[PDB]
Amino acid sequence: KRYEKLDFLGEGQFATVYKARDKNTNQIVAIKKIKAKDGINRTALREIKLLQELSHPNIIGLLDAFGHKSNISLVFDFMETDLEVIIKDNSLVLTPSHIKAYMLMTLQGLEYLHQHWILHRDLKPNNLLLDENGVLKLADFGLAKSFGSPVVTRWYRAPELLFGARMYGVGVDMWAVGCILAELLLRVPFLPGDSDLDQLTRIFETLGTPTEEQWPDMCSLPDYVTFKSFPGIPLHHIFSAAGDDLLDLIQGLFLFNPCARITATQALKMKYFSNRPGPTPGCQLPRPN
Amino acid sequence: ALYEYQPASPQDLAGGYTSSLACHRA
Ligand SMILES: CC(C)c1cnn2c(NCc3ccccc3-n3cccn3)nc(O[C@H]3CCCNC3)nc12
Repeated sequence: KRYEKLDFLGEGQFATVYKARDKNTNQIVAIKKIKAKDGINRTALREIKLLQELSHPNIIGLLDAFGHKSNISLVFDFMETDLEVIIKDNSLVLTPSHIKAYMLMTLQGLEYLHQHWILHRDLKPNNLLLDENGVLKLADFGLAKSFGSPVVTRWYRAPELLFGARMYGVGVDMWAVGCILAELLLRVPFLPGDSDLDQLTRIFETLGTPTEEQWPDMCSLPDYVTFKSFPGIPLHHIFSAAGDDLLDLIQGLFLFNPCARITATQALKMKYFSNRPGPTPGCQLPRPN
Repeated sequence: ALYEYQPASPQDLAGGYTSSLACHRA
């Protein structure tokens, strides 16, 4: 109740966001005020319950939660921009070091998140927020859900999710991390579908229609519809500037088998990140201006 | 500065749930 409002930022499906100041310390924060008779919004409670149990530099930190009857505002750290604005700005050059740095921060945050058994399930450039010091953070945990006990925007949705996977693991984030990666390389949405059919159509026309060797039991997913055998453009033609190590990372993130699809840890262990050049420091990442 | 690292039914298998995730969690 000690936060003063400074600027309005936007409205969504769930809430409206305002830049705010903590009066006690003059700190800049983001207050997400949730816009019947079911009580407090389940999305706000989900974000609270998940972000209270997490603490990592690459995960958005819940700082406070206050409100009145059935209405609540959530106080997060203020993030200057997101990866969508970075990608869509034609005045910014995304060098391989910048792409590597974004990849590294996303994968480290995701590795901590998956180690604590939580799937983000809404990974996309606008959910990857950046601050004035270049630290990427996973945000918008309104869709995040713990995993381990026996979804996503269409463009970045994994094929298993697009094919109806009720139970899934880290791959549903990893695939999104792949798509973001591709969107970083092309400065354009890699697989901009229209329906759940067109998204899979683009996926299979670009990467090739998966077969049983590349993805066993793919036909057991509930919404599984079999497409045509598209050869798939070779990865070095789509990403003509990608090196062999980067192509290996892309191939790992875009494996149709989610079990074979590289987890965050083994993605971090790929030679692409340890190869030259090293990821650029966060303070030297491009700022959308 | 080079970075260096620092430390089920067929439906579930197709989705990425391998019955080892639950055992590791439990
Ligand atoms: C996720 C939390 C609630 C957070 C922390 N910071 N934060 C910003 N900061 C500003 C911002 C971030 C990304 C893209 C644009 C902007 N922005 C600056 C000025 C105007 N917009 N915006 C939005 O939510 C944003 C994004 C879209 C929904 N409303 C505002 N949410 C946040």
